[PDB]
Amino acid sequence: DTGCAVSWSGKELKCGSGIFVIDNVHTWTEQYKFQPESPARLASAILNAHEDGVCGIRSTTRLENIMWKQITNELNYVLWEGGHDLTVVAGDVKGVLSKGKRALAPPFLIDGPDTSECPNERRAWNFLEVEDYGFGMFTTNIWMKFREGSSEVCDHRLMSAAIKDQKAVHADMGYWIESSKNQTWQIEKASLIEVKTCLWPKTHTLWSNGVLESQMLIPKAYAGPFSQHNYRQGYATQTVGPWHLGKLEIDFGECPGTTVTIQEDCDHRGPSLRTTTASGKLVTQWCCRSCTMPPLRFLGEDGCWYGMEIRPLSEKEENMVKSQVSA
Amino acid sequence: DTGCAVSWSGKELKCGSGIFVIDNVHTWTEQYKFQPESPARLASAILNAHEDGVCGIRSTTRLENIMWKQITNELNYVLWEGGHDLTVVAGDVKGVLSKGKRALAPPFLIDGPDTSECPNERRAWNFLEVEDYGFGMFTTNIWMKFREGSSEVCDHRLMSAAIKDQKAVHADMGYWIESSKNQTWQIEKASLIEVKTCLWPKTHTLWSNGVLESQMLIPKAYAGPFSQHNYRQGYATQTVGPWHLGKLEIDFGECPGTTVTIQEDCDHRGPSLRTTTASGKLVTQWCCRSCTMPPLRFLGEDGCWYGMEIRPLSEKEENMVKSQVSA
Amino acid sequence: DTGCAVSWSGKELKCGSGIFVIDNVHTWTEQYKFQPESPARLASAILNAHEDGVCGIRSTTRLENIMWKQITNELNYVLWEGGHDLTVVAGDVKGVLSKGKRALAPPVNDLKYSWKTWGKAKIFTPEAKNSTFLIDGPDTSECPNERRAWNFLEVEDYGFGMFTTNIWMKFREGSSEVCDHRLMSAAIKDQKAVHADMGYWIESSKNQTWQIEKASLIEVKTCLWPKTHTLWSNGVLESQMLIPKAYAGPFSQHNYRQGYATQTVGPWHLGKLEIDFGECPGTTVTIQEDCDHRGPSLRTTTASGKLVTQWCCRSCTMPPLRFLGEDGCWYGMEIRPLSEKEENMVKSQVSA
Amino acid sequence: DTGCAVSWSGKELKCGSGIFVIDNVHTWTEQYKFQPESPARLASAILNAHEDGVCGIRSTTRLENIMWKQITNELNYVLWEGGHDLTVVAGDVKGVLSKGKRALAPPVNDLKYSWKTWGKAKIFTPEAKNSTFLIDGPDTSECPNERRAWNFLEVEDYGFGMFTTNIWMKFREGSSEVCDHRLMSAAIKDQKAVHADMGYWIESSKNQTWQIEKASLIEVKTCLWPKTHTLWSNGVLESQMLIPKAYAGPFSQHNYRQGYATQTVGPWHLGKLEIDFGECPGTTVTIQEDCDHRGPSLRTTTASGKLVTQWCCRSCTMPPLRFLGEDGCWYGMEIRPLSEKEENMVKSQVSA
Amino acid sequence: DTGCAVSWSGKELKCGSGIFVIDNVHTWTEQYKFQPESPARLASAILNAHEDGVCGIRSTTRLENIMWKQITNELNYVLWEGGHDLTVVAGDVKGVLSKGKRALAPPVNDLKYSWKTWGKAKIFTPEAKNSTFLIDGPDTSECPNERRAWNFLEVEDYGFGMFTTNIWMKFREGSSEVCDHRLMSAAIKDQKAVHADMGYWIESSKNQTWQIEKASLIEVKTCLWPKTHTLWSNGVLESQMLIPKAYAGPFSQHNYRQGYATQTVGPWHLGKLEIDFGECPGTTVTIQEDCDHRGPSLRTTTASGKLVTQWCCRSCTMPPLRFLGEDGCWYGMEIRPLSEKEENMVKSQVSA
Amino acid sequence: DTGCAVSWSGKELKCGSGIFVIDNVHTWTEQYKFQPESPARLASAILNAHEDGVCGIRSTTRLENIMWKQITNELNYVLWEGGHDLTVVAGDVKGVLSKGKRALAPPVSTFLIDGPDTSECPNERRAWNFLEVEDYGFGMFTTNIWMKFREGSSEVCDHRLMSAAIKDQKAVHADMGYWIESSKNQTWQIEKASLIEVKTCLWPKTHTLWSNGVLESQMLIPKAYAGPFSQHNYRQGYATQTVGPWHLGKLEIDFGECPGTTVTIQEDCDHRGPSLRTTTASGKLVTQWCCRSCTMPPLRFLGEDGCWYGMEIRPLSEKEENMVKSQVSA
Repeated sequence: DTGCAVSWSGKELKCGSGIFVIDNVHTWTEQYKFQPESPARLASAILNAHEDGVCGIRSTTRLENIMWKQITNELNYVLWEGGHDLTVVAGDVKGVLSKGKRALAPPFLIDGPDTSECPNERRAWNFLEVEDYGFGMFTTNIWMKFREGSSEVCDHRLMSAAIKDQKAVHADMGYWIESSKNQTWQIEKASLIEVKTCLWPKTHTLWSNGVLESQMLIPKAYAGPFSQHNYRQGYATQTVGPWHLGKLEIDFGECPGTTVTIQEDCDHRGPSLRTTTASGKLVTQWCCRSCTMPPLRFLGEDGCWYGMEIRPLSEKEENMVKSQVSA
Repeated sequence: DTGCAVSWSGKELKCGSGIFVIDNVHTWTEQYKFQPESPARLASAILNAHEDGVCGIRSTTRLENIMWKQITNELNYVLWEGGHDLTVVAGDVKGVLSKGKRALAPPFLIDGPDTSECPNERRAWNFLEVEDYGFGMFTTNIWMKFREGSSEVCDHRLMSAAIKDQKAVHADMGYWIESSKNQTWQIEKASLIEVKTCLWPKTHTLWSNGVLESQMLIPKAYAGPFSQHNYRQGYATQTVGPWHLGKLEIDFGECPGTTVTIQEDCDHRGPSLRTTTASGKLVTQWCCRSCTMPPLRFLGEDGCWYGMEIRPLSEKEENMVKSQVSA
Repeated sequence: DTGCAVSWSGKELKCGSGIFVIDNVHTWTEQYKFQPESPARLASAILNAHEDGVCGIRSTTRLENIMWKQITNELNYVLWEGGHDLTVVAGDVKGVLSKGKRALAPPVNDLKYSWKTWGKAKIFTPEAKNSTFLIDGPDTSECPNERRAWNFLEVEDYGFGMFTTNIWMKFREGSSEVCDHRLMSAAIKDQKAVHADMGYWIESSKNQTWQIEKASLIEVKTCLWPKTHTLWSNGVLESQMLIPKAYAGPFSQHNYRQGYATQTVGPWHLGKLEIDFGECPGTTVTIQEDCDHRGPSLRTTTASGKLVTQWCCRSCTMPPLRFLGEDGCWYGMEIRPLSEKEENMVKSQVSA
Repeated sequence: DTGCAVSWSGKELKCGSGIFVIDNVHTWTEQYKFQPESPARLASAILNAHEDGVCGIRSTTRLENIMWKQITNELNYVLWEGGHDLTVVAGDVKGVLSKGKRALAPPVNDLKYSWKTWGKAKIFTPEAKNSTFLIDGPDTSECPNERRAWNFLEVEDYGFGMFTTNIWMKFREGSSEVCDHRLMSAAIKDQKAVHADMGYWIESSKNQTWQIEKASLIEVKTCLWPKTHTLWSNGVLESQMLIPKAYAGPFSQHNYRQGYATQTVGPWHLGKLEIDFGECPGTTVTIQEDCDHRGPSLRTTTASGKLVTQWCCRSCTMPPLRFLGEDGCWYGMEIRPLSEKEENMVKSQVSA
Repeated sequence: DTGCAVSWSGKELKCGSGIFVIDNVHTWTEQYKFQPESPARLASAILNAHEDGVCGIRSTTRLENIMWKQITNELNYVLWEGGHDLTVVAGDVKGVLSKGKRALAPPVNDLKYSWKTWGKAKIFTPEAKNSTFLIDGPDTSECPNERRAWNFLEVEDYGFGMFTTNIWMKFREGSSEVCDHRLMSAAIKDQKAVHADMGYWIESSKNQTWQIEKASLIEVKTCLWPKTHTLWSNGVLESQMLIPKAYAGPFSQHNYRQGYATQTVGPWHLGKLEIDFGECPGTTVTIQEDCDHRGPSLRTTTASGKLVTQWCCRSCTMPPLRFLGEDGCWYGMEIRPLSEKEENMVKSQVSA
Repeated sequence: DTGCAVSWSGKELKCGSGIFVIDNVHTWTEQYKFQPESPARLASAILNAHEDGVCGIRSTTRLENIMWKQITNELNYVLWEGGHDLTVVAGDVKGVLSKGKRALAPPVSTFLIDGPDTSECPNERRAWNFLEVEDYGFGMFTTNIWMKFREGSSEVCDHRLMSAAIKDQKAVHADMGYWIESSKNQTWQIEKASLIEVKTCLWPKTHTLWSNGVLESQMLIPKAYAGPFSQHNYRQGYATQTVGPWHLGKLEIDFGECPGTTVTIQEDCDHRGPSLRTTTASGKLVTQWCCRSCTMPPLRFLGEDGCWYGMEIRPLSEKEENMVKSQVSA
């Protein structure tokens, strides 16, 4: 990568050759697009998979559900060409991109809700692999292929990680986790356009030694890096965080029109709650036992949430908005 | 770091925001210049250390030596204005940058050849740290300051690391260690302008878990990353390599006129040997027990060196140039 | 601003930090995009304005009309799903951006809507309810400018990117007639000045005297240029500004040309304009003391289509003031026709 | 100025053509070089001035003093080659760049010389004495400032390059107290303004109000800032400008800070300065009504070497105004010491 | 052209002022875009030409075909609103851009209209009435090339921008068979030469001799390369230019190769080409004295898919000349096959 | 080359790959440095040249004189170790770079390197144009060029250091010491020229634009002074300037009026003749000149010692006997 870039402070301009890790969540251009292996090959894979007894697939990335929705009509036309008694529908997914326990062997509900006629316990998932990139400036494709065997680790050809001076980052096409040092290394921001379930490979992780699986702010089950940069002092793993929203924004600030204070006689740690009631009233009193300020805050689409270690003070959690993931 | 950069393939020009890790071991111009604090503090500290029982300092990087040789005259002038009987001699660096055992506290031969009159056990080392960065495009300055404590770890504000697709790198002002994926994550090349002895911080290290201190080609003693990218198949730690040459260019290949054949029977592991004898005869046949081709190849001021596994089968060790470092 | 540039003469390349004032009229890229607050806030504000008696909205910038046009459908959908009797109609801007006399107050106790962003699956509400909130359009009598809202938005931050960048707007806390200062700029260096804006680009230079030389106007505003963004704004007479103060002209002495006065009755009814000093194709102007006084601006092509060749001014300076538009070529108030019977020529529609 | 730049937030990359005002105090490269008229013309002008009664020259900028300390040997050689008694002496700048009251006129009857460029390793003509021409130097009585030449050079054109660039000078056609406008700049955009020249950098910003925030001065001048290069020049009161009008301070309302008045007795004798708002290391300032009136600026350390810890202000606004000089840290004219006593401290060496 | 560039070896960086000849064939994204004069003028010219016998237009470059195809709608709008019946159809280009014998003359009068730009006031214009003005298209017989316009436009000036720039075209005053010099380039430095164009990129180099090394054509013109833009244009024989003069080949000694002559019967019917010296995949070429005479170029693969492997040349110098078209890999006129015979293989459509 | 550049009008910023011809007279950096082969080969070559008659050498470019000055000291402390009685004497360049009729050969009572015109070692026994480039250094803040011996005699300048480019309506013929600019204003003709030195070799025709149909009596810069053999080297109304102020060295050819002087077009004037200066020997300015069939603005030569006119512009209100003329071979 040969080019120039101004520093974060904006007082120097440096040119040379190296590795340039670019934010792909804020693309500055058109979003990437996946390309299938072959039109007929995917049809044969679907045929022999449904012969093997699978009722569809689950998308691992939000850039693959788009491809499936694009090519479902052509695939169904190819199916009807051979007189096959099978139908494929490309649904939509909002929230966590749930994990399927099956795969797609090389040579039928796609995505959608938690249908009881096709449980996730036998639906294919995480069977693609990048093999080429291409060219272009305002638009670039991605050519995908099949995976040879079982793997629950996210594809590493779309990921990145870098550190320089006092600022690290763990980036892929749907995640952007930022870290910085102010007397200690801790996470400061995290922009999530999707919620995955595959594992972050340890070959693309900084500071991967001596990490407890309970200290990671982003849980290991939600493609959180196995790093000590994925850590905030005074908090624990947000297993029951508002991960059902889909798009999230992890920030350490204050939700508008609300105050948080530190009290020793506070409630314990449990499911996360929203700063608004079931009807639309605003709660303005919260407290934590041992948290550090500013408090953890998930800026969702429907409102503004807090972490698992923060509890309301002028409201009762019996009648509030509470996270729906393993409550 | 906002800017634009052309990709490795050269068919794509991508612009955006992120982190740009640039090669300083190979930059168009001298990009950085260490700048001291003041001629007063750096004279009172030197004097107080002199009555404290030290006889000099060892430089940690090859820019600190230039910094000392650029202000030794001002230090002498200030000290002589202070009315004392102390003289600082700003020497040079010969090969490896050995470490001292003392330090300078914030409120006299410097560098030079190893002299028993002023041993390393009575000498300071690694007492400076980065305070801020400067402005500019070609002649940026870096500001130094004293360390409150003591540490064997290198300064983390001068180091970097990045990974994208299948390409890793660990970089600082004098190191450029590249890695790549070809059926395995293993080292590809290295370019060492200097040879340090501090420890690479684990906050700037990719893939830091499950690492044994016997597989890293660059030893932990000589500031080699504690990473699994610092690895090559069939080799081990190069503790008796040509680290006395200073500048080095590690690469995998074959020097002209030579040939390596792998045979368990080959001589066991031993110190590295140059490809030319003292007279200048070109040895044209080597062997290794369990290495892997292409073989390890150190290139410096002496032309060609091989690793600790590539032994000569058509030559004896009676007249061979061997590594200066002893075990 | 950190970057590099090549000087006006083209023989130097300087890199550093400072302020870079870029021509946004000739953008080199795609235009900026105004992004409003939220479907719930705007719908509540419009509903409360209609309750108060506000009849409509007059746009302040040509970039705001596009935002209103793109959000009108979502506003109508929200106003219908809320169970209200109101429909929003967005027109088009033709000519001068007229000035309203009212404003929208910030909304309290906002309405209810699903998302926070703009753009989702919706339905087309029927054009009905017998109560319309007109946005822009022609000058009518059922909805006069005395009951229309004007200049009630302001920037709260900028976006990111190089080709397409978004600008996020909010509500003004008070009421003012001054243009928003977060979209304006001005610079001077050596012997060249500029007063920039999103739709204004006034150029000035020194040739034995500081005076205006060029002006590109892709819109005709009616707010006031803030004096914090004005160069050389002391001892300024309102009768000498080439661009009138009532059309967002800078209150500066760089907005001046020798021999000319304020162009109050110029061809401002066109919208887009290109002010420059030269000769229209096929015409000539001569200095004559017997020429009559100044009046409304006139076009060099009559209604039928013939060309007027001979012109003369009284005490103007050459080259003459010239306006370029889609209609044709115009002259300033001081240049008068000498050859074609001025009771036979097209004149400016601006009030005399 | 065609080029590319990134915004202050670093989130945008905007390319285009306009005016780029770059910092030259922190110039990222080598400084500009001033190139005079010619060895024959300067000698003629100096001889005519000496005949008229001008005893010396007082510089206006540091870049001109560097120019004068580079051509003295060639000027002396040219003077000696004509066969007349005069010796040119070049001094140094120590403090404020004072001002003279005479000037050098464009000389007719040019002297005799063959070369045009400067510098060919000439000989050192021995000082003839009995007649001297002093340039800069300490303030003496033999050649007082009332009989010195000042502000008689101006730019004619810039040079070329990226690192080393030359500026070509020429004699003025008259006498003026205003600084040369071809070395000055000013810009504003969004909520950031700046007034810049070759030795000044006055940055201003908006935070609930427009006021000065920083000022880097590597020289102290005495000419007047031209009002053609000044933003917001109306309604300016000379008693409210932070940087005084007598020290080339802009006649602008951006050159203003709330709670402070003009700093006429500030530490200008130092030369290089750094105006900032904050507390000097180890000191505290409290706003209490029982405080002394204004007075000369004082240093935080006594001449013995003791640091005064407590200071008090009457009606100013925090953070306090603070000057950064070569020797130490200074306060403004409103911050009075209550810990120590004024009479036992170092005050401003400038006259009241 | 002030800017910085990295040398050929990539180990350096140089900045300065001069002329930068940039490749417009492999340039990421399209960088230039033709702009016509006006809808009213073009329709008037079309009428005044159809009144004289002209029944179509042949394009000169492939950037003009795009302009014709994107502006052929407002022309029909003007013709339909004028009342006079005439329809314009814009086809595509096949192979070589053939040459016409007519030209559009500038209009004397004009047709009434209300716009000076393109992209407004169109419905469908649903009228043809068998009075067709055919722009480009296939080689028909109703309107032959002997009665069809060609090479009547020239560049007025260039536009502004970084990624896409507009080129403003205007009508020529007189007929000419030479290509427009204002869109061409040529540069030589050290041992590298190039003859650049909007669709041509011809490279030359020295390695013991000055001869062509690599050409890259995305179109095949028929005008003449001007000699003012040609390097080393003396002592040139028309029988030795590798690219023929009739195909806009430079009249230069850099357009030369040892052992080869003019390729008049080469594969010039493929449009895009890549002239190189080497072997098509899976073929061997040798030199034998008993080979037959010269002939048309032949593709390596028969229509059935038979890859001929044995080829020979009588006086050529290896590596052999080859063409890389869309269909397959070709050879030059001097390379005849030892296997098969020129009776059951595809020849070159170009013939006399 | 690969990079970005802003066009002449300043309205565009085009990036890509191609050939960038850069002005080397106005370098933006420090000038190139010639580097010889080795301190031993040159000594053998000069010794063998002095053996058979060659009494000296003449420089071809201004950059070769610098190299000879830098290397002569090492070349003279190598001539006494072998006992050979020969001491090389360096020198400076003033005026044109005169030609030589000999040439050193690759190696297997004084030597004069440049200087004034001395009958002790005439140009007919002086080597000239025997060095050529082998590779470059082309970058920032420093540049080096490595030279090597030339095989055969040649009167053509070394083509490695030359360039030429044309785009749109502007052409240029560049060099390490030449910068000739052409432009199209209703016709193609020369516009400017910045000769930091005057050479006497021939401009190669491989680096020349529009080389067909060229007359040797119309080239404004003569072909004997390394003028391009092109039709861009032409100005209407003027012929070849065989007798001009070439003895100055540095020149700047431009078209205009020298300060305080006026030139008109009348037919009652003297015919073509040597170029004259605008000031007399005493230093009195002349204000009236006239040309027979020239075109305006008039041809003007700018030197370090004054301002000159072309051969077709003669004075009228003064007598040429009191004027300083060009000191070249008429």
